[PDB]
Amino acid sequence: MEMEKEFEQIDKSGSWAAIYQDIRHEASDFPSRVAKLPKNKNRNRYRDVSPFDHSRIKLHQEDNDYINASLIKMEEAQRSYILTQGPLPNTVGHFWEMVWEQKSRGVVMLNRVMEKGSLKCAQYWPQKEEKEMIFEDTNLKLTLISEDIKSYYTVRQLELENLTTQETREILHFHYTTWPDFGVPESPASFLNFLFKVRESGSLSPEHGPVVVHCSAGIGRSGTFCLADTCLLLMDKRKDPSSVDIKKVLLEMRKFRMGLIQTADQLRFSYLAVIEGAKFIM
Ligand SMILES: CS(=O)(=O)N1C[C@H](O)[C@H]2C[C@@H]1CC[C@H]2O
Repeated sequence: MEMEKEFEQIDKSGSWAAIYQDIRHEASDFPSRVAKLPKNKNRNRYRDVSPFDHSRIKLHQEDNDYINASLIKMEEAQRSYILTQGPLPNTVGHFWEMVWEQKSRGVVMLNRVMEKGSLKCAQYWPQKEEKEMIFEDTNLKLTLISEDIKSYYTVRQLELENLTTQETREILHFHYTTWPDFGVPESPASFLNFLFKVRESGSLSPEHGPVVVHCSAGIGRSGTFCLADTCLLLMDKRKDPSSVDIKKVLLEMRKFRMGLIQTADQLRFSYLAVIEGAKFIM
């Protein structure tokens, strides 16, 4: 079926939970043996969210190459994404090592450091220009260059230096700051505006490594971001845009990381975002 009228048909019939459970039943199951090794317990935030072995990102290190991060490669859309958990106190150096090694331009953050009165990720970037951060375990230096605070999101320019080689690179930090503590946003308008700002920066384009996108677990809000982006690109590329099937795209993405889209409300919100976004594109 088309999207916008499939949407009204699920609303009128109140069957979002049943649609979402079908997706959960059909989703891929692949091994995640490296994630579950005892030496990696303090590298995982949640025991039930792990990268698959076949798609995990490897650190360029011989001691321990493990990080909780996955490469989502979308062949028809010609887009790739790295989805990862919010960094932990003992993985902030690994996080920036990955950004460096994978040649990423942008980092997309969809959570606040504290939500619901608890810490959802480490404070992994510097908050003042004159107070830079040094990660001794991976030999990187990170400096805040500039910060632009807007009503729904903040953009930061950061400088990452590889202290071994003295090479430097400019990284863009895109921080969506207004996702509610509970539920999903009422309108997709600010989320779509944010997606378009990430696109306009070059951070999603083939001349750079994959964008790094995270929330707390790296599957819910993060899944919504890449699902909406890929569906909109396919609608632009194809002769028949109504042939794009958001459930089939989501199942394709779940071949590369488990659990993408965590609730039926996030699934409904993803439909809403693609529907509204397809009208603005033209
Ligand atoms: C009722 S439903 O399955 O169609 N679905 C929508 C409804 O508004 C409730 C409960 C469920 C999931 C999200 C929430 O908004």
